[PDB]
Amino acid sequence: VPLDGGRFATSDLNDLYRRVINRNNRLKRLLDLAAPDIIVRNEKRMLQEAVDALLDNGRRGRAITGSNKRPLKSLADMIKGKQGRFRQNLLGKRVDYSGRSVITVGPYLRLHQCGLPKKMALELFKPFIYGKLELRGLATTIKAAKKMVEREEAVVWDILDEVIREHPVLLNRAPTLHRLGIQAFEPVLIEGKAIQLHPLVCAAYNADFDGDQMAVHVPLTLEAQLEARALMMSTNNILSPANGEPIIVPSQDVVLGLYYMTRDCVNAKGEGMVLTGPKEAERLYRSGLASLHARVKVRITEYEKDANGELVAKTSLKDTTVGRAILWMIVPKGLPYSIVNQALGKKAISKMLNTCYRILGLKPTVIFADQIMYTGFAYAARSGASVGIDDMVIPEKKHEIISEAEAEVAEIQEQFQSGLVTAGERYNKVIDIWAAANDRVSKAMMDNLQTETVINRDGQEEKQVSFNSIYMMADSGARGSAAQIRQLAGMRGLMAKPDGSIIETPITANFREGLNVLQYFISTHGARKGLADTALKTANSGYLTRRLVDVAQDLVVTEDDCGTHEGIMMTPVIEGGDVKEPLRDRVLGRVTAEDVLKPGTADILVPRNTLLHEQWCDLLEENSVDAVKVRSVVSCDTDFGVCAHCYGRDLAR
Amino acid sequence: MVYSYTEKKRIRKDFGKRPQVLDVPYLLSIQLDSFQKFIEQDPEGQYGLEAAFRSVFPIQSYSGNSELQYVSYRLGEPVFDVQECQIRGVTYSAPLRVKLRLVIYEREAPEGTVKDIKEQEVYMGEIPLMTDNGTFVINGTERVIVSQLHRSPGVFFDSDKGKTHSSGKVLYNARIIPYRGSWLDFEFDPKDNLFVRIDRRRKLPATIILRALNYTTEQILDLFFEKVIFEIRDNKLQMELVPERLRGETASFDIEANGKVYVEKGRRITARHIRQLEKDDVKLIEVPVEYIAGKVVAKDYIDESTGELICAANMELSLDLLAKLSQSGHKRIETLFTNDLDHGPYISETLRVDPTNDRLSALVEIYRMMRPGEPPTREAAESLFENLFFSEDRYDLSAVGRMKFNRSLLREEIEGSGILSKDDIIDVMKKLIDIRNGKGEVDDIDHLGNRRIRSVGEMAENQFRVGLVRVERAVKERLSLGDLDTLMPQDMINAKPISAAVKEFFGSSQLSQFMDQNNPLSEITHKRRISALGPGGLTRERAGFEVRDVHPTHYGRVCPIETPEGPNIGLINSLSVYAQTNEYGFLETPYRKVTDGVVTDEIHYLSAIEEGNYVIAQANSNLDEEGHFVEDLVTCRSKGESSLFSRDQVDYMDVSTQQVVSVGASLIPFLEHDDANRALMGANMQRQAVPTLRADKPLVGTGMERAVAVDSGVTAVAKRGGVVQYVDASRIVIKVNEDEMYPGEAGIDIYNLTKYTRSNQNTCINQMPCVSLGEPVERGDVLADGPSTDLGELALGQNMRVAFMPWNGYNFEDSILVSERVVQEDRFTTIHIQELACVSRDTKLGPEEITADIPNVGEAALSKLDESGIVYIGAEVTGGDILVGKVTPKVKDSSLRVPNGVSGTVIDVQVFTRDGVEKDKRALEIEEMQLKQAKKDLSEELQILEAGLFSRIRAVLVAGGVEAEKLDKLPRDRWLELGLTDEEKQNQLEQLAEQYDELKHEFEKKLEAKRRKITQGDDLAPGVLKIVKVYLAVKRRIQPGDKMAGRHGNKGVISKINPIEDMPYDENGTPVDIVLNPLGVPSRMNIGQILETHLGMAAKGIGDKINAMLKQQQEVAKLREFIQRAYDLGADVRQKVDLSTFSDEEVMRLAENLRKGMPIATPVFDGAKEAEIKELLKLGDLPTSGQIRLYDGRTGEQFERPVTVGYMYMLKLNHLVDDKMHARSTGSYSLVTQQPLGGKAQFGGQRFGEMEVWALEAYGAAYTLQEMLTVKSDDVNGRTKMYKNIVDGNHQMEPGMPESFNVLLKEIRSLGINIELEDE
DNA sequence: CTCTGAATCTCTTCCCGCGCGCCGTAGGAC
DNA sequence: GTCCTATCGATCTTCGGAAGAGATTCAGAG
Ligand SMILES: [Mg+2]
Ligand SMILES: [Zn+2]
Repeated sequence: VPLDGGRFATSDLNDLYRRVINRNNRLKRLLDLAAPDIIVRNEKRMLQEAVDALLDNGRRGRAITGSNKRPLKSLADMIKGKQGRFRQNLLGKRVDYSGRSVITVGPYLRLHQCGLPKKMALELFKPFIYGKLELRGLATTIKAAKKMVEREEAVVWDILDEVIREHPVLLNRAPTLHRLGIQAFEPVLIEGKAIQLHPLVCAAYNADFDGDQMAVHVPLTLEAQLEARALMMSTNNILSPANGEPIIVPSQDVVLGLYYMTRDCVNAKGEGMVLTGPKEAERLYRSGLASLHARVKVRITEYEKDANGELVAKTSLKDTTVGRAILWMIVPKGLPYSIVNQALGKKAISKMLNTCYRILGLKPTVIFADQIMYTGFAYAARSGASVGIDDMVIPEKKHEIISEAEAEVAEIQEQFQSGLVTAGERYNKVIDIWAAANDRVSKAMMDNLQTETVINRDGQEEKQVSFNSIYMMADSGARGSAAQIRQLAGMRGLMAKPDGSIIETPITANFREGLNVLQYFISTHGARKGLADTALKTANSGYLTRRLVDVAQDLVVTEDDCGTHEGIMMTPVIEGGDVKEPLRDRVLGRVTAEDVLKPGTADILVPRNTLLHEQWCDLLEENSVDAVKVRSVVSCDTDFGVCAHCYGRDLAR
Repeated sequence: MVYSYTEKKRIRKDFGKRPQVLDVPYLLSIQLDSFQKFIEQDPEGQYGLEAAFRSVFPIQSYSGNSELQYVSYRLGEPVFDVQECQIRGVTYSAPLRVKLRLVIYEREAPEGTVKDIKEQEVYMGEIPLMTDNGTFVINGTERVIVSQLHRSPGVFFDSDKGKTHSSGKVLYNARIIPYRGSWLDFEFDPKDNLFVRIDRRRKLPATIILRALNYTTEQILDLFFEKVIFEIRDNKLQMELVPERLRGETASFDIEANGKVYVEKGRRITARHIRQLEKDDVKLIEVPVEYIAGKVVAKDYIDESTGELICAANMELSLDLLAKLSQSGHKRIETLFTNDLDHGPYISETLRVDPTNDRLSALVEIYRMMRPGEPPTREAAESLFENLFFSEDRYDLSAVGRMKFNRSLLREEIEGSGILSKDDIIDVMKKLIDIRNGKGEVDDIDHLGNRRIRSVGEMAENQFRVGLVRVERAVKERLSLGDLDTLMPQDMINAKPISAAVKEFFGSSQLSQFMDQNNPLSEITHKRRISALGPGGLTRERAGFEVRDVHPTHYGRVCPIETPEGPNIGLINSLSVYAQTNEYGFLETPYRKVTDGVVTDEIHYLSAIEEGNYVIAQANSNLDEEGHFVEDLVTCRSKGESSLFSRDQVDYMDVSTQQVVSVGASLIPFLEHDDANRALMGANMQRQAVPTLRADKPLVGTGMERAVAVDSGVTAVAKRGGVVQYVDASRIVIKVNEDEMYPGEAGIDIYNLTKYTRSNQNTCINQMPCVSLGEPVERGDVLADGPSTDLGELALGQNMRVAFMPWNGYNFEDSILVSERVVQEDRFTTIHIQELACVSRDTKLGPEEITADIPNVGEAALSKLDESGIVYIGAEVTGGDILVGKVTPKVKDSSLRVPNGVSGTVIDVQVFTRDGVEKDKRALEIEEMQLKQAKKDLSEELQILEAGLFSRIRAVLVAGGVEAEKLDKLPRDRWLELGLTDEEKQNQLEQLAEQYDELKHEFEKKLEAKRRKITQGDDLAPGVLKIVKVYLAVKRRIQPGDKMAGRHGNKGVISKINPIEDMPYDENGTPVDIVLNPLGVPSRMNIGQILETHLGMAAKGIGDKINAMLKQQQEVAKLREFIQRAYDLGADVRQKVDLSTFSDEEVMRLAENLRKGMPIATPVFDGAKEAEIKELLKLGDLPTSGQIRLYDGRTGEQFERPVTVGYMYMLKLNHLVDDKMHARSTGSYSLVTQQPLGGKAQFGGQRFGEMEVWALEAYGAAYTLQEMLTVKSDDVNGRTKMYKNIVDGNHQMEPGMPESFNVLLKEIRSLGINIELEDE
């Protein structure tokens, strides 16, 4: 190809074939002109050494070059590896009908939607837009509709909002480690230029919102839409593929709001009255007559689905708080209130959400998750949950704890100053005195944070769980648990040298206060190690997943039951004393290999190829079973695949 | 106390406490004094071009038997100055001219010349020059050479565990690294046999070198090993005991004599026994024959009588051998002492590997191991071996390498030759063997005493050497064969190889970086980067934790925070604020001398290996105003260890609390509080802020802005003191005062400011005045702001009023919520200037034209072109507008159209034309401009001298010799024709009218030369006829998706542009401008951002009291009282300031700049205590909790509990969204395989890359995948059938088989590999 | 006299996206 | 100045990758 003016792009192969053909022209000449052996052995060497270049330049002694020692890319350099066809153009390739933008958070989306800019939708869906303007007969054909789109005329949006009206679009970040990293959403149009993503789903992508771009793809055919809607739509993927654990796990602000809504404060406005239901609980809150975390009694009703699966509705007085009454209004009618009757936090609400999925199923769960999100945002707003430096709490015992520990370290030093302790022992004991100070500072600081709240119970003071701003965030599990708050206001503690060996004199300061220059300079030996690790690791992790999919990709589940009776045995992992995992982690949802007996003898408990779903694993936990034999894909005697029963539960379903 | 006239306009209230004894060095002396060190000639020939010339000249051929020799060099002034050069697009360079003298000798005679011909300065090349901003201009583009940091020349000893063999033991290695030439490695084999190699070639037995130097083995053994002797007298074979050779080891055998036995069999030996051994004088002793039967002999033993061998040096003895050789009369038999701990036998072991006999057989082995396939040959071998280590053409420890070598061998002196010598290698071997004998230490590799900085003035001296090295090879031959009769030096050399060498360097080297001219900080922190990469360095892909990590010698030399996280952490570092390059290139940094017990205010720079010899107190350490330490014991660092030591034990002290950081981090306030992750991301995000439209000042800073904005050279700085004569936002012109004038000059310094222009990153850079007409200015005052500055403080961003709280989730996770009030104010709008160019050529079908007569297009488009064929200035343009109506013969409308998507106002055009080619009225329009701009500024001197000279007529008329019957109405040289007599005054008149004519003739050549600069065309590339460049300015606003960041490494997209009524507002009804999320502060431990907010809030409060005191018409004496009460606030803060001396005028002029918040300094590790922020907030009428109750503008409800409100500083980053939003329906495809193009600069499709395909396969989704990688992508049929089915709305595909896979088949079948598709 | 141990050499692998920026055959002979 | 032909067939490709595995080279001996 020509480039900038009358110059051909140096198009490597044509320099290699040029080498060959020149040499061959000479060799035909010198053969027919009958040169002596030494001359033809010259040209014959130079020809063999040139065809060497053309095939796989650089397996020779040295690669040949035509610039500042750039080796020319030969054929075999075009086939292989990271810039060659197999990886660069075949296995994955660039695609039309795609676009990208910076993502930004859209709180108002229902979980299945994402907003995408009108400019992109109009530049992406063009073929479908022509397929409406001809169908309106409003444009004569492509030749006119093209112009009618270019002019961006007033009709086109009402057409676009009919084209798109339910065409799923696929959003994926990159890298995309796992299936949840491409998902489909129904688009809704936006005026701006960012892609408005749903808040809960950002966690799945590991999409942070700090300027993290994301690509979008339109699926074109009917089949690509039916696959997108049935499989990849975000509503169908509330669980992880890898472990039976939600991926909708609540966003930090949502859980902050729900924690704040459900606390009890022992003094409050409107405390102690009795109400006929959530609705007048809300009227009581919204008019400002009762505080949200005030204690109350309410009439409640709750629903249970019986042994058949049909609802029994029940009603009672409940003793609770205004905000637990309001929150009960969001829960779908089939869960027990005992799941809400407690000050909620990130673990407690994940199990809340999980139990919704356990009891109702998917379709209520996605909507309940949406409502949780909206609720948490709204009460987190009213909560005004700011952060402020007067809210960093230093336990003044910290001053004494250092002033004590410093002298005891100097006792280890004075022995050393008398030769009375060894050079190893002096060090490895001093760092334990600093550990004994550090545990004490941390414990005093967590006690002080809980200690900061005490209030008059109409007469005489009494204590309660601390409304201290940073402590709400830790105690809720929103962000920054013990290891962070310990550094913010307790002490930063011991630090490590480049070779991992521990510093003899720790950072007894904390970030509420200043580090001096040395404490700061040593602090960076931590952090720069942790960043070097990130930037170094991100290669080897990827080369690991490549090697794995590129060995696993041959498997597909391909029979129902291979017909084995063989398998392997599961127990709690008992080691180092106590059990590091229970049986219910391992065995849940495999199929039994062999008939599982009652603990004891001759009474069978589970038939010999039964899926041990949850009601079976709770039953095993009712028994004194320790070892269970189950089928495993390593033992499944299907040729060229695996049988379904040997694989067992599909974790995402 | 005094402040300069640009300080005394916004005296930043300073909270610092430590008195800054050393004021920050000019932040680019790293670069400028490197290049000055290259460009200056220096008779002490090291450093500079002159050193390189003297590295090659004199130059000669033996067969020519004549020479040419360098005498001296001159460097002419650069053909175009920087401003004009940056327009015209060439490189700013200087012509290199060299006095070469060619000397012609004769045969037979003494060498006295037949002739010698000094060529009058042969032209040698064009070396670029550095601009005073420290940047090179290389093709109009402005480029910066980052300093390299790499392993200094020297000798280095090393060892490792597990990386080698892993059986618990460690292997030791020594290297000699020259500056130029071959590396030599010595290393032991595991079995302690010693080996050597050159340049990581094959392993050789190490004595092969000592052989090659023609030591015999007997001599080698006298170089390395201690003697033990046997004397065959008083009884057969007595033995020479040196007592100290037995200690700690077991006396496993009979040694005794004469009285008390020292130590009998089986017992250790100790001091008291050695003293008894000495007191008995054990000079000879009895030992059993097993002892002598252990020995290896020192020296050669032929039988003299037969003349024939019985034993040889390092041959091993036995009783029968000892008998026959002492029986042969060799009554002194001599051997070596080799205790396994202290005297291991490694060289004898090496002589058991050794295949060599003597010198020649080793040279044979050398030449065959090094040059396999060439013949060894006695006359030929040395022409390898000497050029490995002993010849200047190929081995060279520079003066730094020799110094480091000598220091490591513990030599007395460091003025030494650059080549090795026998004893220079032997000393390395001995030191390596001492290490293996356990009596020494290995060096830490990654220590800033072993790695040295190379900067531009050294990289370019090497590349210029590569030049002279290729001229060497040409000129030697041309001289050797030449007749010497007609040749003159300009025949002998030609510039082309030098120019190739240096131009490729400055143009394209891995270190000639294109400058990040993003904002004035990013200019500087780039000019002072330290890079480990590039030529002679390591590589970003090929290093690990050993070098990325920080090291204890970094303190004060390299900033630990400011490194570009990502694939090259710590392979790039930023040279710390105060640090400096030593003479040799090692990084050295200033410390205060602690003299006995007082901190003396004198600074000594310490390199990284001077530092370990002292104990140095941390910068915070207090003093008593005499200067004794206040503390009785104090924290110091010492040997990388740190601990507490006594008062008056300590020996040096840090110079400043800023010493540990770079400017990039030194600008963060309250850095004392931040996690070093978030310090790092802060100090990296500051260098990306784009200059906003109306930039001002950070309210909380560090007082480093007053230095970054000035030293970065981008504010225009007053070269000499004077008074402002005129200002108009394009020119500023200063009547310099006569106390700093040069006597013949007009005395007037213009400053033509640069206006709207593209930065290298497309942000605009318009300088604006800060002065007023008639205002006085002093040398070094800022006259004009740069981009991102105001009043000469750095000012990247805008001091936006932020409150920390959740808001319905719009600021979830990280996002920033923003009020419409900020965008309405044009707070963050920013101007992006693109350059588009239309080239035109003398193509093969014929020459192009620029015209409006374009074929196939009507006035519907052409309405914006003028009649010449270029767009009007001030045309506002959009996609597809024709900017330049180029056309090609045989007529084709190829014309410059504005690319898709972009839009803007055409702010300027430029036109460039070859020689011998016609202009047009847009070239004449530009000539009219530039001529007039030169002529005006010249006239404003000629006018000033004319006025002075006519005064110099008038005054000496009017004062005496008056002729003023009529005077001032007349032409003031027609004043000569008045009738004054031939007394001296008429001769003064005649002479000073001739001085007036010559004053006209003076400018009569100066303006001609200037107009000749403008009249000419330009040095176009071959093929082009002319080029025109057209600039589009876009005023981009701010919108969802744009990125903003704080200084603390907090960052977000802005997520919604909320209308004012929805912002929270306070109990006074002012809404907040931004709502940040709180949870990021504990979760990422960057709580310094809260104290910036509170101190920012107080900063607003003082302006709030001042603005009220200016709306109310308070008298200055009350106003001065409040301002003074603000500056004196706090503890014993460093600064003192007396508004009593500000003359009221300047008190109002000060107030008029505080009236939007008092600016504050919080120097990095020395900031305000909390108790001083509270104190300032109490001086304002503000709530000292810092928090305020807020209400929600959606309802007017109160928020529960107050929330933080205050003035953070926020930067718009250059990652703004419309520069990234992209989408493609269909368009281009690549040629080799039909997959879509990739880009925004091309209308590309996103890569559905490898990992996404596994992601689809992991759903069941097969049809989606089939589509994505065929129909949507590659199948040349199917995509056009798909497109039509979609416009038909059929929703069906025909999938085929991708053409990229057919490419593969042919690319395999283009090997002799028959791959084929198969049927069943 | 070469058979199983071990020893030195080369070959091969090293995240995914993305955006800029520039830079892009020579020398000799007719 | 343009067109055609060839590369260090009279040097010196960078030491600062590890690894990890194989092909290919050598011990102590039956
Ligand atoms: Mg991110
Ligand atoms: Zn099976």
